[PDB]
This record gives sequence, C-alpha cells and structure tokens, in this order.
Amino acid sequence: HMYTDLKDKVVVITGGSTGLGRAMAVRFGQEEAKVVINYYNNEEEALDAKKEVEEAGGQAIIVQGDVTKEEDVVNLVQTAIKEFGTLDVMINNAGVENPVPSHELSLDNWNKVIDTNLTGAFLGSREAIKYFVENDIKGNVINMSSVHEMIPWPLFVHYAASKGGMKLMTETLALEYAPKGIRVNNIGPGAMNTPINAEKFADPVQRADVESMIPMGYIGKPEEVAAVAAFLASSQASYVTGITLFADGGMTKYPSFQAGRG
Amino acid sequence: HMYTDLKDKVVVITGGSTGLGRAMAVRFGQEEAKVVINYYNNEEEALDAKKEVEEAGGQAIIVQGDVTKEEDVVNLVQTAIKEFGTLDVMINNAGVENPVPSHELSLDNWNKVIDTNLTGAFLGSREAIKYFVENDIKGNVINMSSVHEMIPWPLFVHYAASKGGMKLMTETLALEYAPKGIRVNNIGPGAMNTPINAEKFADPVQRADVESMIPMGYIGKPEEVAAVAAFLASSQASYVTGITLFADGGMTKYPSFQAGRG
Amino acid sequence: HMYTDLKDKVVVITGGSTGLGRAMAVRFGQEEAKVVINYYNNEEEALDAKKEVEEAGGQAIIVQGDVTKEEDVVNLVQTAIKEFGTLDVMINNAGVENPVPSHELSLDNWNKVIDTNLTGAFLGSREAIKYFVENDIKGNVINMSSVHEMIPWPLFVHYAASKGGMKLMTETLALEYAPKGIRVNNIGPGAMNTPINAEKFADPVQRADVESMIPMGYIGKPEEVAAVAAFLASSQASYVTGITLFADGGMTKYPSFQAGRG
Amino acid sequence: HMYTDLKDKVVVITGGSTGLGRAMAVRFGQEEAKVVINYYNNEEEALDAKKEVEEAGGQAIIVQGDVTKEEDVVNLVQTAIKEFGTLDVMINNAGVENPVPSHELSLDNWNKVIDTNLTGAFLGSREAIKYFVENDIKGNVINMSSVHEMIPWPLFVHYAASKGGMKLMTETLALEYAPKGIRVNNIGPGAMNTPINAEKFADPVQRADVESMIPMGYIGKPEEVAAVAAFLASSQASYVTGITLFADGGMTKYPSFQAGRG
Ligand SMILES: OC[C@H]1O[C@@H](O)[C@H](O)[C@@H](O)[C@@H]1O
Ligand SMILES: OC[C@H]1O[C@@H](O)[C@H](O)[C@@H](O)[C@@H]1O
Ligand SMILES: OC[C@H]1O[C@@H](O)[C@H](O)[C@@H](O)[C@@H]1O
Ligand SMILES: OC[C@H]1O[C@@H](O)[C@H](O)[C@@H](O)[C@@H]1O
Repeated sequence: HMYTDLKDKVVVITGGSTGLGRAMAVRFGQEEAKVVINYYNNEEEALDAKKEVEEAGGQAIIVQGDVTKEEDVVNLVQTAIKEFGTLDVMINNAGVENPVPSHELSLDNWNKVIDTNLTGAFLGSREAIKYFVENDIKGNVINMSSVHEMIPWPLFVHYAASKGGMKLMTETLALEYAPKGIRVNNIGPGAMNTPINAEKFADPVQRADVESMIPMGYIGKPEEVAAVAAFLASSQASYVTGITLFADGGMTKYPSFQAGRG
Repeated sequence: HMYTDLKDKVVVITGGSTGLGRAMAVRFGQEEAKVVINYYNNEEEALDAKKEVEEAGGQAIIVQGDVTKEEDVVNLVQTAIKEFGTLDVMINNAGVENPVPSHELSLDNWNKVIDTNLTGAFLGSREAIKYFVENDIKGNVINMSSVHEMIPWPLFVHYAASKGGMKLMTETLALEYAPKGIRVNNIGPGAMNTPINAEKFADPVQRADVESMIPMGYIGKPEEVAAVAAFLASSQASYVTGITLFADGGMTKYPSFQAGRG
Repeated sequence: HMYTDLKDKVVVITGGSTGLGRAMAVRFGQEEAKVVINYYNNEEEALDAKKEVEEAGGQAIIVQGDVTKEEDVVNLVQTAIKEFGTLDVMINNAGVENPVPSHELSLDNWNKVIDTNLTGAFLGSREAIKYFVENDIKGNVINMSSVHEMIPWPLFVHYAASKGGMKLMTETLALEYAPKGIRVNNIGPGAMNTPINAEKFADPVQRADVESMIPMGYIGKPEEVAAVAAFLASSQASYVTGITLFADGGMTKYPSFQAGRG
Repeated sequence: HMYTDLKDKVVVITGGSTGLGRAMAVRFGQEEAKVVINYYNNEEEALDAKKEVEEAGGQAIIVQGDVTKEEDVVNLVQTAIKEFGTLDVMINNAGVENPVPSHELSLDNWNKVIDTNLTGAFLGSREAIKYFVENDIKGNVINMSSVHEMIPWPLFVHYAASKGGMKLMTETLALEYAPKGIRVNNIGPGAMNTPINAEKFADPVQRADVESMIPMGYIGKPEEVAAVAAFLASSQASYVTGITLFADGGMTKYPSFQAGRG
C-alpha cells in the first residue's frame, strides 16, 4: 500500500461513521492503520464503517461520543489508548450546519454550531496534544475545516465563524507545538458527495448550481479528501505544519470570475 | 470637525469605558455623535468616560451589561433606541485574554474567551443588523478584532480562535447584508497602550520585547485605532465593507524578517 | 476641509489625468495639497485635470512620462522636488490590462502589463523612498492595486500576477522602511466607473453582469477610492502600514456565494 | 513505490540539476517517471542528476536553457515531447535572489529576478498548458514559490514581488484551466538545505539564527519538498488545484510569536 509509515498507527476520527469521516476511516484502513471510529447516535453505520476498515486491511473499534461533551472527548482518546496502546493521529471531523438568515439566527443555534464545529475540535486537539506531549510522541493532528474558513457563507454565519476560528486554532497549535515535532493541519473540503449534501444534490437544478461553483466541474468524491488526510498524516508531510490544504476543485479561487468576467 | 456626516449619529460601544473602547467613545464625541457606552464591571470608569465624551462635544449615556448574556445585548440596543431615537453604528469592542499553554487550557477558560470575544460580537452584530433590516437603515457595524485574526498566538489559542472566527463572521455578514447598504468591517489592532496590556508593559524587559516586534517601533496609541473607527463608520468608507483594517505599526508583516533574516 | 494635515503636502500621481488617478488628483486638491500629475499620452486630458485640481483649492503641475522608463520616473520625482520643494506622498496609479486566454498570451503582452503595473510602481516607490531616506522625511507611498491581488482573473493572468506582485512589494517596503516612519500601503479597487471599463460597461448586458458580482450592487464611483487615498496619506492612518485596503463593495467576499448557494 | 500513477509520466523540471530541482528529479525517478532536467550552465551537475534518476529507477534526459529566454523555454517543452512522447507534469523551479536595500535596488537587478522567478514560470506554465489543451491531456503544473509569497522580505523586494505575482499567476491558471482537468499549484518552501543556502548555513551563528525562525527547529531537507511535489503531481491530489502548499516547518505562522510573546 501507499504510505507504509502509516502501518499500525492509531488514528482517532470524530464523526467517522459517515461521509468524509467514513471515507477517511476506510483509507487509513487501506494503509493498515488501527482506526478508532467516533459516532454520535447511529451505531449501525459505525459498525458498517468498522467492517470496511477491517476488510480494507485495517484494525478498528467504535466509540460513542458527543463532541460537545468534554467527558466524551476525554473518554474517546482514553479508549483509543486503552485499546490500541497509543495514539498517533487525531482527526476532528464532526460538524453540523443549517441555513438561517443571520439577523434571525438564535443564540442556541449559533452555540450548537460553535460548540460542535470549533469547540469540539479544540477539545479533540487538546486531548491528543496532551498525550503526545506527556509521552514524547511526534503525533499528528488533522482538523476538518472547509472552504468556508476562507469563503464567507450567508445564512451560515455560525458555520463560517466556526471554521474561521478553527483556522487560527490550528495555526496556533502548530506554532505552539512545532518544537515538539507535533504537526497540526487543516483540510479544506469544497462541495463533497456526502450524506449531508445528498439531499441538496437530489434536485438536478441544485446539483447543477453547486457544480457551477466548482471550477473542475464535479462534486468531490470523499476518497479525494481521504487522500489528503493520508498524505498529511504521513511522514511524507514531515515539513508541513500549520497549513490549510484546500481540496475544493478550485472553489476558493472565486468561481464567479471564470471566463474573464468582472 | 473631520467627518461631519457623523454628527448626531447613534454609536453603541461595548467595553467603551476603558482602552480602545474609551478612545473610540471620545473620538465619536469629537465628531459630535451620540455615544452609548456599555460597561460590565466598573461604573466609576464609565462615568469618567461619559464625561470625556461630553467635553469633546458629544452626547453620552452609560449602560451596564455583560456581552455574554443575550438579554444584556438586546437591552443595550433597545436602550440606545429609547434614549437616542435610533441606531447608526454598532461597535463590538469587549474582549478578554489570558495566557495558558494550550494543552492545559480548560474548557471553561476557552468558553469564557469565545463567549466574550466572538459570541458577544455576533449578538451585538445580530441585534444591530435586525434593527437595520426592519427599519430600512443603512447602518454600520465595526467589530474589534486583532492582528491575531491573522497572527497565530501560542498561549492564547482561545483568543486567536475567537478573532479568526470574528473575521469570517464579519465577512459573511458584510456579504449577506451588502445589498441592503449595511456595511460590516473589522479593525485589527496590534500592541496598543491599553489596560489589557498594563501589566505586560510595566515590566521594562517585556515592553522592550513587544516593541522589538513592532516594525514602526512604538506601542500604538489608542487614538490611532479610534481614527480608523471614525473613518470606517463615515460615509468616506461608503464602498468599504467586509474588510479587516490592521492598525498595527506593521506587526502582521512578520517582525522576525526585518533586515532580511531568514 | 477634512484632513488639514494634508494642506501643502506634495502628492505625485502617476496616470493622474483620467479615472482613479484624476479622482485622487481632485481629492488632494480639495485638501489643498500640491498635486503633481503624471500623464503618458494625452496632454489635453491632463490639462483638464490640472484645472479641476486648481478649482478644488489645490496647486498642480503636469509632467509627461512613461512609467516603464526609469528616466521618466526619476525625472518625475526630481520635477516634483524642483517645482514644489519636496515630496510627501507618492501614488503609483498607472495600470493597463487586456483579455487574452493565458495559453495564448504573448511574452511582449505579458511584459507590457508587468512592466507598467508592477515595475513602474517599484520604480515610483524606490525613487520616493530614496528621497525620504536621504532627507529624513516620514513620507508616504500609496500603490494602486486591485481586488485582483486576491481575486484570480482568467484572461488576465498578467494583470493578476502584477497586482499579486504589487502586494508583496508593498508589504516588503512597509516592513523594510517602517522603523523610519515611512508608510507604504495598497488600495484595492473593485469595478469602478473609469475609462479602463468604459467599453465593458457600455454593453448593457456586461454592465448588468459586472453589477451582479458586486454585493453592494453598484459600480464604484472614482471618488469613493480617492476618499481611501486621502485617509491613508493622512496622519489619521499613522499606525497603518503594509495593508491592502479594499474598496470593492464586497467583491473580495465571493459574489457567487450570496444567498447561501454552495 | 509510492505513487504508481506516476510511472512513466513525463516530468519537466527547470533548474533541475541542483537543490530542490535535483531532489525533485530524483524523487520522480523513484516513482519510475521520465524526467527532463533543465539547466542553465553547469552541465556536469545535470549529468550527475541524470544518473541518480536512472539509478533511482527512472528514465531521464538533460536540456540546456535559460528561462529568461522564450526560445529556450519553448525548446525545453518541445524536446520533452520529442524525446518521451508527451508531457504530463511541468515544474517551474528556477530562481535567483540577492540582498540589496530596496531604495538602492537597480532596475536591471529587479528585472533579472522578475524575469527569472516570475516570467520564466509564466513561460513554462504557458507552454505546458498549451500542450495539454491542444492534446486534451489532464496535465499538471507545479510552480516553485516560497514562504515569501506570503512573508515579506526586506532586502529582497524583487524576490518577494516575483513570488507574490507567482501566487496570483498560479491561482489564475488553476481557475482558467480547471474545466479542462488541468491542475495548477504552488509549493512554498521555507529555509531548505540547498546549494544557495549552503553558504549562509556555514556560519554557525547564521545557521542558528535561521533555525530560530523555523518553529519545527530544523532546516528542511530537499526530499521533504520533493515529497510534496510527488503528492501534488499524483492523482492523489485529483481535487487539489490553485493552492499553495507551504512546506516550511511553520515559518509562515509568525515565528516571533512563539511562547506567547507580543
Ligand atoms: O500581540 C499584539 C496584541 O494583540 C492584541 O489583540 C492583544 O489584545 C494584545 O494583548 C497584544 O499585545
Ligand atoms: O526565508 C526562507 C527561505 O525562503 C526561500 O524563498 C529562499 O530561497 C531561502 O534562501 C530562504 O532561506
Ligand atoms: O474585476 C474588478 C475590476 O478590477 C479592476 O482592477 C480592473 O481594472 C477592472 O477592469 C475590473 O472590473
Ligand atoms: O459550500 C461548499 C461546501 O462547504 C462545506 O463546508 C459544507 O459542509 C458543504 O455543505 C458545502 O457544499
């Protein structure tokens, strides 16, 4: 397989039962890693994810946890260490979103997205780094961001804020822990073919509309994001820290400006 | 009298009793605006500031409120509309910070900084914009960010995240409400001579350290940021929305690279 | 009379006879500065502009010069120091553009745009700064960039490259000369009502297209950019160096994402 | 070997006989690619580079060319096609630099760095894209940038400009040709252990000084950059376009801000 240094590395993935999280679990499974699949409520998908990793060539366990609960995040990293012996790669992937005019967005709804998307990533990143520091491991953090750490998003001001914060969070932790050989990076996916977008992409006018904002002309396959995660996690990215690697088919390049418009 | 168009405009300023908030309070006073001074903690400072605004040629009230409590933020905008008749410029200035190695940062300390710096600014922005939409006003929002929406800040991951989040929040709201003539901008201060820095700068070794990180060579004067706020709030900045205007004596330009090191 | 500190300052403006350069010429005229108007091609326009500056309350000369010729740029600064006694603000405004699919762009067409847009601004900046260093003056440089130092621009790769280059040039010179009190900033215009756009906008379908890409909804007025220049040149912007201040009605905020598409 | 899709891909590398260029030739040689090594004057190093590629498992030819001469760049891509059958990956790596106070930097010296670093990359990128377009190949461009497309660099204003322009050049070409499946990306190396820096890193105070601006605490090995190039060139980066992937050990994260300074 591709990245041989990933063999038997322990990888924790939050929201890892579906979409990008699942595709990442499978890919790390293809690299013969030991994957810890976090999930919120749907146990059966997690169990399904677990079997793919096994079938792909990897070891895997599943662990229930809500990333807005500190104890769950703490339990997740502890369970990983308990079961597999260590922790090598931490992937904070869980996220929620919903459209609301910003002047009508409730505090509770704002908080839910901030707590889940940003705070949960802080908690995950903290617990992993704590462990790498205490055990002198040159570990790796991957935080799942979005093109929306750069692209503003009307109706999604909570989401946009959460990823803008995630960017400075990541860049801070990378600077802080770079002297310990702990690397910290973001991935910035564009429009991806995942369960949350599977509704949106039903309407063929909606699918076309979204595709019109992707310069490469297609909605990303989750495996294309998982490829970026495996690269970033590997010793191939040894000198890469504090970055956001956008995998968006050009979406951050301002799709309205194609053909010399403007 | 510089920006005549600011005369009699209503300007609400969270944390307007000390530091940059006070400096801005005074400045809109010099432009003879109606300044609403929010304070949390210390009425005697707020009273002293209400005075300066009045001497400078302005009108002023003081309103107690915690920016992390929704009712306090809603009450603040409502109070401005009761006392002065309307709202023209919403300035979200309140912020806090404290150094903690990130792997040792507690969730509550993380939450306090996020709640204060980012969520309070969201609440402030939301309440102002709502007032602007429903009443057909081409209002203005200034969000007080930091060089640290761009410069990462070890020991201050919570603060950095809050300002990174404020950037995307500001940019989203600027895009979302631009077609309505509502402008939304950030100011990015560097190291300013304010109460938030008084302990740091009292230590002559630390003042010297901070100064060596400012290309222009001096710690900023709070009135140098207030000049930026007056400009942005004015119709001089009519085509200017969604920006962060750094007032940092060059700090974002990478102080370690002066004289061609690297 | 807004920025009183600008009274009697010497302001050199390349391409100051039309468009934004003219708008800026007039504006420093209103601040009663001494405006030196560089023009390349068309004395009758430059004469018409010299007039407006004089009517507005300013003093003005016109100086013929090609910004791609070093002797012309050196002569221009020298002429300003001969006619007016000194130099206070150097504004590098001259720029050109034309659409060509990039894979069909000729080296000479690439070179013309680079030479004009970036190298001319370097030469202008260099000559002004040299004058500032050797004579202990806390002078000011404004470089006229574009939303396209950030927004990529198919069919205009040469123009985009020139402005991306202008950004790093400006930022380097701001850092390099900050300890001397010399400030160096960019302005980033969006789509402005100028001669460079007259053909584009004459076509009502094209004017409508461009307008749909501006969040604020209108093509910018040249005086809205000149307001930004007056601010930056003033001592109001004393702590502001190394920035790009976009005046673009929100264009850099990603027009394709209005209303939550994506 | 790692990226099997790279087997027998034709890769052109400018300045590919030494430093990062050489390390990239070798790595692509390790992936059993066919490498075309451009070089300026030192034929013997090129010949050495050629043999490593062969010994690493790859096919290779060498070709003399000055990237400031259009005919040489045109000849380079033509020779690649002549000899190997096609072109798949174009890598514009050639670059020069030298320290000069900016107000003393000559036009000729400015031009040399602009012509080499930026214009040469445009020429290389153009010739490759022309070929991919005419032959419906989903080819790949990698432009060698620097941390200095983001980090300003006093005494190196020409270099900083050239890479700032390279960034917008790349991002433009990525947006323009994304609909054809042609990806265009930058790599942003920090301080790397290469012939040009081999002088600087002799002085142990200079080596230490440079290392003090690398958060990860070491000067990059050229192979760590070559790893990024192989990733970007591969179908693993299928959804990655228009990006700059910094490989700088954290240098862009503002090294002066370590330990909560500022
Ligand atoms: O680091 C520069 C400055 O950034 C500001 O946002 C902080 O409030 C200061 O405490 C700090 O000195
Ligand atoms: O400053 C970091 C590094 O940047 C690169 O672009 C330069 O070529 C190196 O010489 C330098 O050490
Ligand atoms: O695309 C927005 C605008 O950018 C400016 O820099 C160009 O000069 C205009 O022609 C263009 O309309
Ligand atoms: O807007 C592009 C994409 O950004 C992602 O962050 C969101 O989760 C997707 O739903 C969206 O389609």
